Formats: sequence, C-alpha cells, structure tokens
Amino acid sequence: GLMQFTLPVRLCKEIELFHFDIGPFENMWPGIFVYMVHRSCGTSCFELEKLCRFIMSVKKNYRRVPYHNWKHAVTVAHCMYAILQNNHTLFTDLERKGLLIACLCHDLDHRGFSNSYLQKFDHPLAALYSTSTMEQHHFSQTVSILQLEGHNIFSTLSSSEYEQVLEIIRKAIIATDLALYFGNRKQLEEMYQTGSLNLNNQSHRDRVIGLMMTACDLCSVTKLWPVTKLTANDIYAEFWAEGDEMKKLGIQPIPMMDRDKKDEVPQGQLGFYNAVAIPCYTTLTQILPPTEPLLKACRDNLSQWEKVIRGEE
Ligand SMILES: O=c1[nH]cc(-c2ccncc2)cc1CCc1ccccc1
Ligand SMILES: [Mg+2]
Ligand SMILES: [Zn+2]
Repeated sequence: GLMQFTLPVRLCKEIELFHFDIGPFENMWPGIFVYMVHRSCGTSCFELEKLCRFIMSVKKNYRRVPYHNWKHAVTVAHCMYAILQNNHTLFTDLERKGLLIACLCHDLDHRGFSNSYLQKFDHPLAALYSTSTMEQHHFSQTVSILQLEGHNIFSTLSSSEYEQVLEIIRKAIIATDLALYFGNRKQLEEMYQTGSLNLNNQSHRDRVIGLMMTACDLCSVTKLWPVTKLTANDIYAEFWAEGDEMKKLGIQPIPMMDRDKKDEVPQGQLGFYNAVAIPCYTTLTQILPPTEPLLKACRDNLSQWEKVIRGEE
C-alpha cells in the first residue's frame, strides 16, 4: 500500500478543477481513475490488484462508439470526483467508494442508441426491462463484472455494507436515465425552497445523489468551450446514426437526431442548456454550494452557443 499514484504537475493541479479534460492518451485514463479513488476514498479502500483488474474489465465492456465510450465513463467519474472533493464532509465512506464506481460503470456496454430506439426496434433488452432500459442493463453489467473471479473490489465490506454499496450504485446508475431527471429536480427544487430537504432522510440523499449523477453525466457542457464544442460533435455523431436507424425503421426522428437538420444544431443546444443543463446545475449549486463552478461554466458555454447563432463564430 506504499504505492501512491502521482500525475505530472499540470494534471496533478488541473485534475482538482471541475473543467479538467482527461486528455487524448487512453493509457493514462486508468491511472487518472486510481489517482481519483486514492485521493477521494483513501489508498486503503480497495485492493489495488483487484481495482486494476476491475478497471480493465470495465474498459473492455465499453464499446468503440463516438460518445458513450470509455472516455465518457472516466470524464463522468472525474466530475463526480471534483464534486466529492469540494463537499468532503457531506458523504459517507461507502457513498464515496460507490459513486466513483457507479460513474465509471454508468454506461457499460452502451451500443450508441437511446432507450427510445431499443423500444421501437424491439430489442430484447426492451422486453427484459420496460423502463430505464439501458440503465438496468448497465447496472446488470456492473454486477456481472463484480462477480468475475478476482474482480470483487468490495470483498472487504461487511455483508450489510456490500448491500448498501450495490444499492447506492444501482440508484446512481438508474438516475442517469434523463427521463427520471426532470421529476427528480422538480422534487429537490420544491424540497429546498419549502425547507423540507433533510440529508439524514435516506430518500432525500437518494434524490441528491441522483442529481449529482445527472450533473456528472452532462459535464461536457461545463468544460472549456473547445472541449464542449468537440464533445458535441461526438454526441451528434451518435444521435445522427440513431436518426439514420429510425429512418431505416420508417420513423421520422426528432430533429436533434436528423443529420439533415444540422442547421438547427445551435438552437437545439439553446433548448438543451435552458431545459436541462442550467436547471440541473442551478438546483445542484443551491443544494451543494461549492459546485457553483459547474453552473458558471455551463452559463459561459450557453453564451458561447448564443454567439454561434449570432454568426460571431
Ligand atoms: O453532454 C451531453 N450528454 C448527453 C446529452 C443528452 C442529450 C439528449 N438526451 C440525453 C443526453 C447532451 C449533452 C450535451 C448537450 C448536447 C450535446 C449534443 C447534442 C445535444 C445536447
Ligand atoms: Mg447512459
Ligand atoms: Zn453517460
């Protein structure tokens, strides 16, 4: 356990910031992840040999899709890490352990398609799981990987702690279903304004961790503009392939997914920042004030999209 992980100076400093980009070197992503677990949870919360084997099995089960890939998994885990490090005392030993793993695992074996497309195509996963289709799959793949010989990073936990951490991970991954986000934020909003929000209420924690998962999952909108803009290209590469596949089933896709309607991209972003990103990070800052930088960066990027529309770039 005397084996620390250390990053080069620039990464060591930049990694603490909400807008850190993990960079184009795939082979450094596992070290970045281990470094985040060690600083977030202690050097003592996982057997390194088991952690390393788990990370490489998780990596192996992300597919080579334009956006919902291994890079996304680590980007989302880094954002969660920035949140946990800026709210040290608000989270239990187990929550910290569970949530970084939840984030690395949250999109396992994603095929590049929405729950909507699964249902319309009539994929087997849509009969097996009627709602949060991909998200029940991702949690399923997580549990499968935990049961591979030498992969149970949670072996040291008491039997009850083990059930607590797998329940934190399960609610965490399900919460990445953006259809569940809207109600979840409205309830948190109401509960914080009426003053009822109580973090000793497990069901209240659940909702808050759900909102953090949405915040970490959407964190491309909180980066520096060139990262945000270039991540949007990869996001649209999947959306447009899905629209192509909708058209192949005889269905007109929503314009966001229709590569004929690229013209409408800037206005689509406006919609999304106003309907989703800004409310998400607004509510998140109200409940966890040290996450304000996510809201500020999101606001700057909305402003950058406004400039794109006004032909100023
Ligand atoms: O970072 C993201 N991750 C996921 C989403 C998303 C959109 C719709 N449904 C589910 C998740 C959008 C963004 C960024 C904003 C964005 C970029 C590109 C296209 C449209 C919106
Ligand atoms: Mg997902
Ligand atoms: Zn995701």
